[PDB]
Amino acid sequence: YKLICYYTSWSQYREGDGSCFPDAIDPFLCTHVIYSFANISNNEIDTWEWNDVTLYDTLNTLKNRNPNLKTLLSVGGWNYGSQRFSKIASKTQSRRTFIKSVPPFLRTHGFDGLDLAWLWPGWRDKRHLTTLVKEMKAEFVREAQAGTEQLLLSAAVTAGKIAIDRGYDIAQISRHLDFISLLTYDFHGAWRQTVGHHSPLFRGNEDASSRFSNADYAVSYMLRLGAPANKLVMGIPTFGRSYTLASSKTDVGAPISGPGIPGRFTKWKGILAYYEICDFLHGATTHRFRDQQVPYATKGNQWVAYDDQESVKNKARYLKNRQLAGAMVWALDLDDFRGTFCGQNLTFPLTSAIKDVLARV
Ligand SMILES: *[C@@H]1O[C@H](CO)[C@@H](O[C@@H]2O[C@H](CO)[C@@H](O)[C@H](O)[C@H]2NC(C)=O)[C@H](O)[C@H]1NC(C)=O
Repeated sequence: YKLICYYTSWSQYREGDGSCFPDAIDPFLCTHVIYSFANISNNEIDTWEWNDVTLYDTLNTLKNRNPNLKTLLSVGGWNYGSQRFSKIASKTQSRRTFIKSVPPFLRTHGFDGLDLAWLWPGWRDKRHLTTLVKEMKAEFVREAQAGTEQLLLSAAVTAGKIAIDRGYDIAQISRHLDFISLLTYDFHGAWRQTVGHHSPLFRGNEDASSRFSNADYAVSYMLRLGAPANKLVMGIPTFGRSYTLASSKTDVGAPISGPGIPGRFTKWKGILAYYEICDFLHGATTHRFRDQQVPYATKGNQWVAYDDQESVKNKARYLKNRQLAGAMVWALDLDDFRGTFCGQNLTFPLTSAIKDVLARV
């Protein structure tokens, strides 16, 4: 099994226990840790926050404890516009400078591969990733003739029908990537005004349109597109999405006035870290959609759509049955990495649950 576990750079600024450095990360836990994004400046990869060079050394030493543990840097992200990305891989001047620019960098810092997080390319881009990604690997195969372990190249891909079709030539980009992470917690989110679960496993026999919106379809689709089994990694949320209810209506179908308040540690509108959610559950009403096989919680005006131990194992089982390459956990820093908020003295409750399913077979 492969268990790619992202780590986000900025989680360091969370106050108190919220704060998480390459420190709290178990070296034996996942197989691949990906430092969440980098930046680009003067068409040459570059760091993002100020002390990255150090965090790049905190994280990469975990490998001294687990010689098999592989690390990766991701380029792109939410806070990195498509425009800047789309402007780099169409002007072959800018594309080839950026390429040549990263093997050295990744080497210098001990990263074993690069992970492209071009957050959703447009229909005018499908042609451009294709060759950006393509020859990135021509470079990587070339650098490897220097007598060293070939750098790895992977991509984070959206999981929405429309989103995939629009800007991804999966069939061809699958034969140059080492693995693909399916953002399979990409289905409901923020707000055309109904309460919904962002990462459903199955359909929910209840509504018809938006079958497209679930992990099973996303997965069958990708395989049908031509993406090999042994190269698909199914994304699993370690966080939840919050919603301020607009009405005493709580069952799914209920109105939404807005985004959910922040957690005291996470401080984002509409997002909650699993550890924050564990405290939220105290005094709550827990629910679970039987077919999508995922839970949600409500307290006061707040409505939370999230994943707990079993919902995540269930996914883990699904992943194993179709014979995928492995699982992906969005943010190690959104799990209970301190393992002090969620009752059981277990640390990284969620990411372990997956591991367990992926391990006892
Ligand atoms: C990412 O790299 C860019 C490269 O210029 C850094 O620069 C800013 O972005 C605009 C767009 O070109 C520039 O015109 C401004 O001069 C810059 N603004 C700032 C805040 O200095 C950018 O800072 C890098 N990103 C991070 C956060 O690491």
